[PDB]
Amino acid sequence: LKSFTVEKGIYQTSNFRVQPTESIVRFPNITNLCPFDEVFVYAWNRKRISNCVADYSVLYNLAPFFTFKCYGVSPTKLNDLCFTNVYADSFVIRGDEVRQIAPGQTGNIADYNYKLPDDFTGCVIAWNSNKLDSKVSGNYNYLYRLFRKSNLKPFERDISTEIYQAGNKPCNGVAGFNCYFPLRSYSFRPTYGVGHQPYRVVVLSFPKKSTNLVKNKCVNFNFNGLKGTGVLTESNKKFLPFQQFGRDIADTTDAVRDPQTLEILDITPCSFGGVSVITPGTNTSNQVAVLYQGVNCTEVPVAIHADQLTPTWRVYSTGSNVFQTRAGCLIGAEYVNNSYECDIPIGAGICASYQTQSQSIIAYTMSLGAENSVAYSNNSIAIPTNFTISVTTEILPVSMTKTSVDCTMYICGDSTECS
Amino acid sequence: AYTNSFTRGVYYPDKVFRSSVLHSTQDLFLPFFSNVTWFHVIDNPVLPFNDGVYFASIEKSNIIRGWIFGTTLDSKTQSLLIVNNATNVVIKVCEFQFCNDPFLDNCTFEYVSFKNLREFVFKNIDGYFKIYSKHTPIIVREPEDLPQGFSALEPLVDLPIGINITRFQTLLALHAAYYVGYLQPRTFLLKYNENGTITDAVDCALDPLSETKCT
Amino acid sequence: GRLQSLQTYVTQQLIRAAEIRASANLAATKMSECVLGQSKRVDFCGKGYHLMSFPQSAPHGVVFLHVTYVPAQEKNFTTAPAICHDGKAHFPREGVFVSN
Amino acid sequence: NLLLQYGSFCTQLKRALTGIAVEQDKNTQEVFAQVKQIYKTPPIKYFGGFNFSQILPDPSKPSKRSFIEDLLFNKVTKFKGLTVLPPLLTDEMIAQYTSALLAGTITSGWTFGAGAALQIPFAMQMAYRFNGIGVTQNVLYENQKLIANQFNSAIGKIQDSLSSTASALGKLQDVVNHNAQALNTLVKQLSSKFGAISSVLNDIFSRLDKVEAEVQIDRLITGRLQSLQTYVTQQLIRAAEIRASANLAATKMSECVLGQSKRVDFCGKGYHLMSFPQSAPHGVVFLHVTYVPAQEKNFTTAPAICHDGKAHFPREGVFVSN
Amino acid sequence: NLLLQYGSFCTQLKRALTGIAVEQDKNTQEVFAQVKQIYKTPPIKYFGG
Ligand SMILES: *[C@@H]1O[C@H](CO)[C@@H](O[C@@H]2O[C@H](CO)[C@@H](O[C@@H]3O[C@H](CO)[C@@H](O)[C@H](O)[C@@H]3O)[C@H](O)[C@H]2NC(C)=O)[C@H](O)[C@H]1NC(C)=O
Ligand SMILES: *[C@@H]1O[C@H](CO)[C@@H](O[C@@H]2O[C@H](CO)[C@@H](O)[C@H](O)[C@H]2NC(C)=O)[C@H](O)[C@H]1NC(C)=O
Ligand SMILES: *[C@@H]1O[C@H](CO)[C@@H](O[C@@H]2O[C@H](CO)[C@@H](O)[C@H](O)[C@H]2NC(C)=O)[C@H](O)[C@H]1NC(C)=O
Ligand SMILES: *[C@@H]1O[C@H](CO)[C@@H](O[C@@H]2O[C@H](CO)[C@@H](O)[C@H](O)[C@H]2NC(C)=O)[C@H](O)[C@H]1NC(C)=O
Ligand SMILES: *[C@@H]1O[C@H](CO)[C@@H](O[C@@H]2O[C@H](CO)[C@@H](O)[C@H](O)[C@H]2NC(C)=O)[C@H](O)[C@H]1NC(C)=O
Ligand SMILES: *[C@@H]1O[C@H](CO)[C@@H](O)[C@H](O)[C@H]1NC(C)=O
Ligand SMILES: *[C@@H]1O[C@H](CO)[C@@H](O)[C@H](O)[C@H]1NC(C)=O
Ligand SMILES: *[C@@H]1O[C@H](CO)[C@@H](O)[C@H](O)[C@H]1NC(C)=O
Ligand SMILES: *[C@@H]1O[C@H](CO)[C@@H](O)[C@H](O)[C@H]1NC(C)=O
Ligand SMILES: *[C@@H]1O[C@H](CO)[C@@H](O)[C@H](O)[C@H]1NC(C)=O
Ligand SMILES: *[C@@H]1O[C@H](CO)[C@@H](O)[C@H](O)[C@H]1NC(C)=O
Repeated sequence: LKSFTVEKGIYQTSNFRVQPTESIVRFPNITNLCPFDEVFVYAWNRKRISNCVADYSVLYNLAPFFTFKCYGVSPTKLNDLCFTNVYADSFVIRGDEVRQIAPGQTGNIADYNYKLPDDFTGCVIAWNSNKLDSKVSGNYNYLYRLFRKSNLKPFERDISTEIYQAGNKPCNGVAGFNCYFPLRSYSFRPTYGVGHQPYRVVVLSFPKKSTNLVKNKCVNFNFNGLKGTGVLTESNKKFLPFQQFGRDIADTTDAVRDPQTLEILDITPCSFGGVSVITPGTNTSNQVAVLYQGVNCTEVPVAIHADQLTPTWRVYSTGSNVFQTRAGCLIGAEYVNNSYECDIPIGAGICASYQTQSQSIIAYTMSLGAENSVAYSNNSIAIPTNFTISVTTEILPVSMTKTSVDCTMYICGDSTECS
Repeated sequence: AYTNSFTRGVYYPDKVFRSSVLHSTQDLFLPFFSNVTWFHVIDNPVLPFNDGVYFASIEKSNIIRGWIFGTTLDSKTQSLLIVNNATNVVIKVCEFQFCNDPFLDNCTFEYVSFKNLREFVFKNIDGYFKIYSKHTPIIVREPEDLPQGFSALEPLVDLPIGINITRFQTLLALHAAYYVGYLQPRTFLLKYNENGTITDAVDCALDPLSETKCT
Repeated sequence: GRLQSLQTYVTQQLIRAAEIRASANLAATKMSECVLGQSKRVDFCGKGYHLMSFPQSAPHGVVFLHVTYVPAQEKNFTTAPAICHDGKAHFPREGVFVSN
Repeated sequence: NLLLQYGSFCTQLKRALTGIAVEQDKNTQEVFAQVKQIYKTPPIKYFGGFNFSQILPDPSKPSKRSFIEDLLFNKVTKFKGLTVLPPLLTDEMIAQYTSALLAGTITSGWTFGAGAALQIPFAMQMAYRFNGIGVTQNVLYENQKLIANQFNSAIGKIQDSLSSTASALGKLQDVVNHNAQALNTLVKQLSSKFGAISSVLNDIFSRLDKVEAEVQIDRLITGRLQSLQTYVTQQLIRAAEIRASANLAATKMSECVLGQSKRVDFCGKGYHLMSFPQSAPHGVVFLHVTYVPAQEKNFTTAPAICHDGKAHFPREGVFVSN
Repeated sequence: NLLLQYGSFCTQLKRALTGIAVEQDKNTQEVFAQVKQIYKTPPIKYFGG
């Protein structure tokens, strides 16, 4: 009311607005675990890992894989990241060339085999694989390049074995000094040090889980991106097998289908209602009753102020005098069987007053009037023998206050630009 | 040749359950009482796709087996191919053609699923390919052409292919009649019963009585 | 925003002016029919049989003092619609045939 | 928080709708609560041969509603932030008011409205109704059975008319239809976009940055506030019209149920005799009992008569010859 | 096409103006059509002088 003194009557203050505290997230369990197990020199083993959600947490958490460098994106966001294609290149790289695998860094493989850009978006996972890629008297299954005519550019498909000519003598298919082959062997052995040990390098060149269900409680829910807040109640609406959501006349979400189990859930968005305040005047007393409109009395202590709620009081909501009217739930007034004239109306023939049964707020059914019966007979009449003169008072409005509005001054204070 | 489509070609526009209501929508629908093109099998000429294609097949021997789609169909770009091989349904996007004359005895996508009347609707919105279907048994003969009645069409296959389609051609089996209609943007007032089935529909641009009904 | 806030006020003043004009027309009808004459309309000007009225001014209004006649002290009597006398049915010209 | 920038638009609509809701109960009180004492009829239902079984309350029903009131209640046939408040006076209380008014009218006539109730036989009361419209009271007592039979037939025709034609209660159907249509349009204005990108706030706040997502939400807020203002203005105009109709209904009740009307065509065509109130869903139904002359006859007339050089004028009536 | 996104405001104003236009004819009918038969005068226009 924006005033310190409240007169006698009923006043509406706020709404009930039962609030949730729990979140349900539900999705189908087809996570589509990408075939990283099938992956983890010149003709690449580039596998277009696509049409699936990649889980790098397996490679991050299991024991053998060690290096987890990532470029373009953070290494911890990978499980949250989606791809059009995951270009995985499982390689066998010597460690001195593993140190050269970086965005913008040169080196032997990074200069002569293939190149990576300075803005490279990808991740590199490596681990020593001596028992799988090291042989006695050298491993010659992998051949590398220590010579090239000119330095490379990223993602340039270059597979060739032609002789590089450095001397004045034309080689033309015959090798020798300054007639160099591109292919030379690092000749991996189990006795090499860590800088010469081969690593199983995979250059990964470049999802929400589902929670358990809570029923018959007003919670926040998410069903396949359909977000809402309500009571997930079991229903029996016959959905069509392609139909997943049900709608009302007003095009609101009335029923849903869980993606895991084919059950039809009706949704009721908590409960709401006006919290009217029934009081006498503050000139008389400060005792207050509270009426919740359209709310059953068995659910207000469930949605008490301890629960998240727009009312946050307990002085006139802690049970005690609780009455259930067709208007709603009245707390703080006692129902009295005696019927009086209507003092403070409520609804559906219920009124409230401040009476000494010392003084307290009482509720009652309104009284229409005094019961009467006319002694009607077919040969009897009743004739007055006296009279009285009554002067009554009738009050009528005629005309209100005349006003006038300066629109220019009201909109613009003293601004010529606003004019 | 041409014949009358009657009130055929009504499909579910969305996966929304509605109970005993009249809902107005504006989508690519086949207009009521439109000239639907008639074809009989003794040919299969290449036909335009436009905004959408309504297909109807009346047969018992299952001669009609599939369709081929594409902008040029010259094995240079992607071209759809849906074939029922009497055990499964195969969908491919391959360049090459199965036979030089199309009959039944690098691909970026592959998917494996007069007593008979099968109704289909193929449409392509933002590259996504939607197929609606309705398979029913009928008793009546090939005169009266399409049966005068009502039947809703339910969705089967959605595709993320993103392939432009302007031409298409049916594929038969060699060792039956069909009807081709075109979808246009129309406003329909669909009637939903208690179980969510589309029981009846009203075309808002046909006659002033249905215009008043939609109003 | 300020133009819409002004328009809402002017619309509500128009509605209130229509209501006030209806009340003023009712007050003018009451004054013309009860101050300038006598009203036979039941409960139009005071409960009971209306005798007269007096007008008084008031801040933004008018106050009518309705003087009316109310019968007070009742008595039972035995009545009859007509009376036989020499084979003739006598009916009262005005009033009620009663008996004590 | 963005709606908090707008001010008192969000509360003055509440104030206007609260005023309308109080005015509805004021209208119902002014129409029906015009009698101070709840009268009731004696158990003997011989009112001079007049049959009142269709409008008097029947104890067989749970509520104290008559047959005609049951027919009127049978002939007459929201969630998103909207509440429908119940009326203060329930239909049982309205039926008790109509029963008290009708019982007082039958047992007394004018006197329960003019003061204390005065019992009088119903034949004498209807004879006084005849004497109020320029017909001498002997015409009733010489035709009482015929008048009672005509009244019983005219009462019995109303049940057939209300059972056959349900379109008589067009205004009481239109009140419910207008309220339902206004509420349906107010709810269905939520799904409109109002020039924004989406009608769902979560899509705007998840797919767009805040510094113009606030502008899109401002567009949606302005559109929904405009829809609410339009609904409140239409409710105000409709409430004014309903208040005018309720004032007219209270005027007809006071001047025809509680008394007898001399105003031409105010209460039924013809010469008015009396009236009956009946409750109805969001309304009142008056049964006007009126006197209509039927069988004309030609006569030769004259203004005055000479007799020994004296002009004689009639005190009451005209001169006829044959 | 931009105006189609706003909603049912046009239908609201059409319904309100249709109600007003019906109410004007109802007012004219209620004021003037209070007689059942069209009475016509006698040809001799003498009514008491
Ligand atoms: C005043 O009118 C009422 C109604 O017309 C008379 O009451 C009796 O009402 C019933 C129906 O409510 C009439 O039908 C009868 O119904 C019973 C039960 O269904 C059935 O067993 C009978 O065969 C008959 O169909 C009944 O005829 C009617 N009684 C009479 C005598 O007409 C009431 O009697 C009337 N009072 C006066 C004083 O006229
Ligand atoms: C997800 O996986 C589970 C496998 O457990 C499936 O859910 C149910 O699991 C219980 C466990 O015994 C089975 O008895 C049920 O038959 C399973 N199905 C249903 C419908 O309850 C479930 O099918 C899988 N898929 C989805 C989309 O949830
Ligand atoms: C408010 O809640 C009470 C809960 O007791 C409802 O009363 C009935 O209570 C019995 C238990 O004694 C239940 O078996 C009934 O199902 C309840 N009735 C109903 C209709 O649910 C009371 O009816 C509720 N009031 C409402 C919903 O207005
Ligand atoms: C009718 O009522 C009047 C009003 O009471 C009686 O007149 C006297 O009125 C004065 C003041 O109004 C009272 O103080 C007296 O007590 C009244 N007299 C008596 C005897 O009570 C009047 O007497 C009544 N009876 C008639 C007129 O027969
Ligand atoms: C006329 O006589 C009747 C006789 O019944 C009176 O009615 C009774 O009045 C007394 C006093 O109030 C009540 O206690 C009785 O209950 C009434 N009888 C019935 C059947 O209700 C009536 O009051 C008398 N009227 C006058 C003016 O004397
Ligand atoms: C009201 O009446 C009921 C029924 O007789 C009774 O149970 C209850 O105690 C009464 N309450 C009061 C306050 O008299
Ligand atoms: C008059 O009333 C009495 C009861 O007071 C009743 O017995 C009698 O039958 C009535 N007269 C007639 C003619 O019905
Ligand atoms: C449909 O075909 C018939 C017969 O060929 C023709 O008369 C009619 O004009 C055609 N209608 C349209 C709309 O093409
Ligand atoms: C066949 O390969 C070429 C070259 O990669 C490609 O452009 C074309 O789209 C491929 N065809 C299909 C049907 O994918
Ligand atoms: C039909 O095609 C599917 C998928 O290619 C295949 O599994 C099936 O064996 C085929 N059936 C016949 C009869 O060829
Ligand atoms: C009627 O009476 C008057 C006065 O008695 C007389 O002069 C006159 O002749 C009479 N006859 C007619 C036809 O007026």
